[PDB]
Amino acid sequence: LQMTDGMHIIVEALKQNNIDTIYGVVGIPVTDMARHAQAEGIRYIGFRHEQSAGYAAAASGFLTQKPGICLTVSAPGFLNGLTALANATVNGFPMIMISGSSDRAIVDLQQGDYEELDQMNAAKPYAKAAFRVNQPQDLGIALARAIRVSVSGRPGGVYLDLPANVLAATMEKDEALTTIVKVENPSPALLPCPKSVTSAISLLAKAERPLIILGKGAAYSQADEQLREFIESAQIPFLPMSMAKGILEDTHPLSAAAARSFALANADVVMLVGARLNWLLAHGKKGWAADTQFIQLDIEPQEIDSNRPIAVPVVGDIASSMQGMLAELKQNTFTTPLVWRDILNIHKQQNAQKMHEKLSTDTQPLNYFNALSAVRDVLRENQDIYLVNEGANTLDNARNIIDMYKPRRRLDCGTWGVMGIGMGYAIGASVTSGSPVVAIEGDSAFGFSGMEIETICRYNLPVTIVIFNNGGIYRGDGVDLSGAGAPSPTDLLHHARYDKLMDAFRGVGYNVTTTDELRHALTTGIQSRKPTIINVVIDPAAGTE
Amino acid sequence: LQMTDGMHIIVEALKQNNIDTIYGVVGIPVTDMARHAQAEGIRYIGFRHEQSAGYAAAASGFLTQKPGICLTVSAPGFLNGLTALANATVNGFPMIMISGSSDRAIVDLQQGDYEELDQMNAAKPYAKAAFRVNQPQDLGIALARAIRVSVSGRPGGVYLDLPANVLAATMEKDEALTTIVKVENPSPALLPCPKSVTSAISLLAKAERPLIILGKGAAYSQADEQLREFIESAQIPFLPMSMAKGILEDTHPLSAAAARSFALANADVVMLVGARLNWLLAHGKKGWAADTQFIQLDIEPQEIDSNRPIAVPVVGDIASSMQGMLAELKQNTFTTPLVWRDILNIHKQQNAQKMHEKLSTDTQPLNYFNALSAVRDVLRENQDIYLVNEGANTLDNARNIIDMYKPRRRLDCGTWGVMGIGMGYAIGASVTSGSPVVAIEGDSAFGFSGMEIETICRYNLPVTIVIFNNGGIYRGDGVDLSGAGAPSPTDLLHHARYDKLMDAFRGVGYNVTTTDELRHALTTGIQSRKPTIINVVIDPAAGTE
Amino acid sequence: LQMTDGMHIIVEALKQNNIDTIYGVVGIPVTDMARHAQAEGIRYIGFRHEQSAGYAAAASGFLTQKPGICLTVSAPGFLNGLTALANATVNGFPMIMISGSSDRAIVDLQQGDYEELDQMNAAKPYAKAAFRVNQPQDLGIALARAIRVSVSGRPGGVYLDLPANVLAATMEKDEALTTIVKVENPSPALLPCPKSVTSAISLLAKAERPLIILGKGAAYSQADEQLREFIESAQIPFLPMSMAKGILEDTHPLSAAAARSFALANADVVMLVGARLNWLLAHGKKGWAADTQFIQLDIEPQEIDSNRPIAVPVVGDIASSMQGMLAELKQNTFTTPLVWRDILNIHKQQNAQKMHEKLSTDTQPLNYFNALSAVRDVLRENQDIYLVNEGANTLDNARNIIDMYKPRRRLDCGTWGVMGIGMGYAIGASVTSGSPVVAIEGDSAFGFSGMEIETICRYNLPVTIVIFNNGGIYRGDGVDLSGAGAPSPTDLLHHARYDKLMDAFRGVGYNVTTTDELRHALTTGIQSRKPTIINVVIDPAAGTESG
Ligand SMILES: Cc1ncc(C[n+]2csc(CCOP(=O)(O)OP(=O)(O)O)c2C)c(N)n1
Ligand SMILES: Cc1ncc(C[n+]2csc(CCOP(=O)(O)OP(=O)(O)O)c2C)c(N)n1
Ligand SMILES: Cc1ncc(C[n+]2csc(CCOP(=O)(O)OP(=O)(O)O)c2C)c(N)n1
Ligand SMILES: [Mg+2]
Ligand SMILES: [Mg+2]
Ligand SMILES: [Mg+2]
Repeated sequence: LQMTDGMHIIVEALKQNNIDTIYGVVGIPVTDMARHAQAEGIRYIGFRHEQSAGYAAAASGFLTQKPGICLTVSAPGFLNGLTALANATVNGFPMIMISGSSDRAIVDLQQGDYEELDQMNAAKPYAKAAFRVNQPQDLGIALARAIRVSVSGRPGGVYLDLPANVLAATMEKDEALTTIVKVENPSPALLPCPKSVTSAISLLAKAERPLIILGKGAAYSQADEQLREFIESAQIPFLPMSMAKGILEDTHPLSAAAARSFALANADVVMLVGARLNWLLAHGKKGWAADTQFIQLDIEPQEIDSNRPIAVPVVGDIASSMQGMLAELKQNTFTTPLVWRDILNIHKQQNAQKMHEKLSTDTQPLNYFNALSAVRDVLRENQDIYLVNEGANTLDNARNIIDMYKPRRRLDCGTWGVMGIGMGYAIGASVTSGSPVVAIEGDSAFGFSGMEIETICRYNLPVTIVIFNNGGIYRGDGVDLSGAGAPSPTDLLHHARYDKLMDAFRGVGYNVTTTDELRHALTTGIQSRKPTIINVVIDPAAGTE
Repeated sequence: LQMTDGMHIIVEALKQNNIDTIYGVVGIPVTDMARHAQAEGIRYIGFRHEQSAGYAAAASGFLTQKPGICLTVSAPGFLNGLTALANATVNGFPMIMISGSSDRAIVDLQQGDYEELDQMNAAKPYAKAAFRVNQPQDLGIALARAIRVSVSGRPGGVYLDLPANVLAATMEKDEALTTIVKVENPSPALLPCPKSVTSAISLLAKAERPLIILGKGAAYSQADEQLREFIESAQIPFLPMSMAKGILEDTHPLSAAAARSFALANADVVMLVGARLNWLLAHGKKGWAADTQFIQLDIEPQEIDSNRPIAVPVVGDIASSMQGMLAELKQNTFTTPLVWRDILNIHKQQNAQKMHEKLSTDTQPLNYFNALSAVRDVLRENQDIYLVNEGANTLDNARNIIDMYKPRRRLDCGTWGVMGIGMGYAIGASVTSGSPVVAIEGDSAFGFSGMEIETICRYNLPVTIVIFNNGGIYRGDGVDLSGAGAPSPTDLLHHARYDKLMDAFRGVGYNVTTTDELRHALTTGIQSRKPTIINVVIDPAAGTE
Repeated sequence: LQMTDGMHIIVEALKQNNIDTIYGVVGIPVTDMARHAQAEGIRYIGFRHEQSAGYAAAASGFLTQKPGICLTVSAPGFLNGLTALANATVNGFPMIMISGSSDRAIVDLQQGDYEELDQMNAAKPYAKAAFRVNQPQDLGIALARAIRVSVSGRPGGVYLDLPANVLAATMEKDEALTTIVKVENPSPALLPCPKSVTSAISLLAKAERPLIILGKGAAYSQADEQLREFIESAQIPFLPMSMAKGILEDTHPLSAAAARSFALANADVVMLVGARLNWLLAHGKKGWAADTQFIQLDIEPQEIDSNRPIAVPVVGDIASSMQGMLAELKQNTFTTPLVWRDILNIHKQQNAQKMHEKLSTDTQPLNYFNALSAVRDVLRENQDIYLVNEGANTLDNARNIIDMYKPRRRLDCGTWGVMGIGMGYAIGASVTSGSPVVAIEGDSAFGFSGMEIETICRYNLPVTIVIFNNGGIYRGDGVDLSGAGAPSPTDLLHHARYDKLMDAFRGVGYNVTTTDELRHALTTGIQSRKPTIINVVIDPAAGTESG
């Protein structure tokens, strides 16, 4: 009798389901598991804080449609991981957080166990599902569920709880192998009702001023060719939400991004593609026509009529829907009014002109617009990068200024406006892709995951971090209104040199005060493939609050 | 009619309740509140991550018996703060986390608000209470409750939710002033049943081998003189739990710490003073006599019989209890058997001898024992510091080796074994005391709150950070068992120089490889009162897992 | 080697802790547990629905200060009992609900087990603590905690989860006996700050118009003699809340009940004794002087400053605080001003006279006032009874009109205004005391637990149920506003005869349309000690609608 244990079973389950990376922080009881997973050919990436590890996991699920794996220990590590699990769920990114937990009997009586918490029920409100495995023969089915749940419907976080004892529990090795489940097709296609598809084309054909909105669901769907084809056939102006930038290149002629306010105020029929009417679209109220009619393509029927009533729900998975939308268009082709495209273009150009003047006008110190014009100069010549971006002014201005050329290349604060996602998204993106990453970081944003620069160095990841050091949150020029001369609630240290942090870890730092310095430092950064911080001196007074 | 708003009301409530510091991270909707609080003479301390701010708040409540105040924004900031609120509750440290929340009507319908979450119900499982204020006329009563709840019973975290709209809501300034509540005596004395006090002395008088255990509740109580007096009158050997070190100096003759295992294995009557029989005392099972009888002084009746049956519960607040224990002793004095004190001392000395040999034996590279012998050399000559300590080996060895001379001077990982508490406890301790802090940090532990070094610099706090750089979690010598040469799950960067991090922020760094270097670097550190990192090179193989 | 199992251990643990009654409803996996508990001398009371079993447990807790035991099966049984656990925690009544649950491994993975629900987490929001026991050797200590938690602080419900596997799990009998825990003094006395006590007496001694308020915390504490001596010594007028009626008799010359709103509107110093400034006291807001100063005796510091700022908190158990208050009074005596007592008495008199016209005036049909005057005349002669009461007009009028003479004899809708406590309360009160119970029930109220009349007949309990049948919720005279002639939302069947329900179970029914018939039926009911229903024909227009 050859015998095995839960730890070995779970690692084998992960292997057969083609998990090739784990993002984590170890400690009791999970160290041996991570060692063995690595032993078994799984890439283990160890972080300085579990939050970043969970952010890396979610980033990777967003890029692949395969759930990223976050590994943590019991209560204090689990809780740090839980904050990233929550954010994955909110954003619709698939991931599974696997955490050690303590002794079920002790925790159930609340006697004060090591790292005691009911982790399973603690995760429930933040996860699509929360599963706990008490028997090693159930590990494989439990992972099967975790995988399916994480990628079906609107994708999200799943919590898988592994009590210390299930990892130690033994079974016959042969029988164990029969309990392992390899999931085929974890999220099947769900096709819309044909009649809703035909109503959708019909209402679009009757539209005087149609607009398509592409959200993260559109991006996640990988239906890039189908979307382009639909948009181009009917010449329908579209707006990309932040992380849908690049499905079609941002400089595409049908992009209404440069006159977004005007487009939303005037469109008479709006077609949401995996985009919620949440605060990011002002709930379809402020800045919109009183009378807009909506078509909505969403995988999740519970999202329909969440905010404004939806004339044409088109419920099913987005690729499937666009397949059928395409076929129905071919049977009943139309072209969007030229006058609409034309009035759009009029606004687009006035706005690009005003932008251009801000972008080409040099200043000392640098502001957000000339600084980002410099970044854009370099990124135009380096189109195969991933862009991670977080902050306030640093976020809004980079979103508007940096164009994306390819789909699923932008990672940012997201639906909850989280400061802290940059390092982890940077690591998840580069581990997943093997490509360089540029992280354009506000200086407050940066400090929420800063220590992860050590991890970037430890794994020799090609990430260049560009910090917009304006000396604080929004602006660097706050004053202590007491007359006591203390830093104001929004000030960070006057003239901090973030590029130096890298000295500690044998990585590259540049300090940049001008666009020419910035251009050089950022080009070298990317082309070197070395971990790098670029500290960018930004006028403390360039930001708005 | 002079009019005021919720923001102004809440700041005034905080002022009248003698809140003089707020630890926080701002953003929407709380920036204006922090600015005004600072305007009104409240010291605002702004962090890089809310977790550290909440740790600072809890540290300050532990030292003062006054709840520390943690201020955050809505969902993503609230969630980061929640992880420190949870830890305060677990440890029995008073604090109030005040967070902005969004629009109640939008969140209640789950329509996708800005930073949407039911923060109130999210905090419930981690807090003594969670309150939400919808009317500005209720702000003062709500803060009154927050304060009382946080400090009564076993102290803990309280969540106070302030929707964006209550901060904007206006009322007549004069009437507003009548709605503000100044709490007098937030936690009244609770005196034990006289009969339980007399049973307690009685069972102690009959004891052959009595032992007292002092927990964090004993420490928090500030009953230092009463405890010393009781222990010395009856000559009762005591053990200090980690953060009760220093109530009586650690070198006190009645301290059984150097033969802790023996003391617990043999004591026949154990008197718990604000110490739980949780995992930290192995639940009163493994390493204890089959037949130990317990006396327990605890403020919380729900803690009695949690683990082992308790012969003599003494329920009431600890100062009150020790008052009555003292009076009853005087009426019925006894002395602990000399033979017990003597056998204890026999073990104590054998153990101090073995320790001494590890401590005085020089090595290259340094190990935990000679390194800490060096720290202890410096701390003997600098007794007015606060000691923050976290890690694994760094934690266990510093606990055993560094003596405390005064009460409530040690801050560490605590009941949940949290890596990440060091910077925040360091900042909370120095802001609260005005004294220097020495943080003895494992290198994994450090990276959970590292970025807070900027904050230490921004406020020019006298904190010296001593990092035990063994190159990883527990040990620095892990190997990738795949044969791929990747860092093992436990390795951090080979030879990272954490002292350099300080360059970024205009603070002091030392690298130390020997005890003489360490001694010099640490003395200068403290006496300079400058923010400092000491990177200490530790044999990667000195630790145990 | 003699073996035992979890089921045997928990029963022994109950026995050693002096549990002598369990209220429940059996089924998988607890039927054998109940059988064996009964075999071991524990009295088993089985119900038609678990919520009444849970209501009976919490009544038994309030009466005795020993947690009542409610037993249920898994998910659907559990959830019914949980509604009653909720009510106990809200009212401050100690009880423990012990529920069987299913297989931990299956429920943890949400595979659709038999009766699947994480019952422990389900109970958490409604209970002082929720515990779950996985190992048989942990059963005794789990019960010890449940007991201590249920009775310490402000008492409340505790949930104790017994997975089917733990009940069947075996261990050696001798080793098993060593893991049983007998709790001595589960709620220790907690003594107030003596400074609080001296400040309280001094504020009372400065008051021009002091008022004591007795809450159900005062009734639960069992400090009847200390509260009475304190009140009578300084001659402080007192208001009893509903379930505090009778600590001192309601006819006591110092009761301000007959002038409640005057008393609250005009007192300058008010001493709350286990009484919360919650909605039953209008939060200390509406109907109170603008600057009332409060002294508050409560065991729970969390309750202080909940609503109004409290001038003098006196935190500790009510018996110990009253012991300190009396000793401080004896050192520093004072007598409430005669003028305040005399002016209260003038208002009590105006109100008492208004109430007397209503009570004494005959009507056909009967109304609440003359019907209850007849009930009061009967109850004055039977001061050993327990009074259960619920409904709306039926509750408020009985509460004002039926005087209590002894403490802890009145049981009602309580803090959450629950309809459906009536039969549970009647059963727990009679089983607990051995005494007759009279339940004065609104007809809508009764229907929430009416099938428990079979339980009452099964155990031959001395319960007389008097239903004020006005044909509806508040009133029986509603009309369908659409014109279709359907019953209105507040109507119940016109002229239902609830007295006839008892023929199913060999109980006694009376139907009564007059005060003389009511008086006779109710007297015969009480004396008979037989399960009885009295259907009282009340005017459908007599009631007012709350809101
Ligand atoms: C975890 C978290 N904490 C706090 C906030 C509130 N918040 C919004 S923006 C921001 C930082 C803004 O400054 P910065 O990143 O430096 O960019 P800048 O505006 O200065 O370019 C913060 C802390 C948040 N969104 N997330
Ligand atoms: C937030 C959190 N994450 C993970 C753990 C698990 N854990 C225990 S010790 C430890 C770090 C141990 O190494 P280190 O701090 O460097 O001290 P050393 O043993 O090397 O001296 C970790 C991550 C924890 N307790 N808390
Ligand atoms: C469990 C529950 N359901 C509903 C209510 C709402 N409610 C208040 S009083 C009442 C019944 C009133 O009628 P009745 O009991 O017949 O008294 P009457 O006023 O007619 O004498 C109800 C159902 C409640 N309080 N509890
Ligand atoms: Mg900034
Ligand atoms: Mg280390
Ligand atoms: Mg009725």
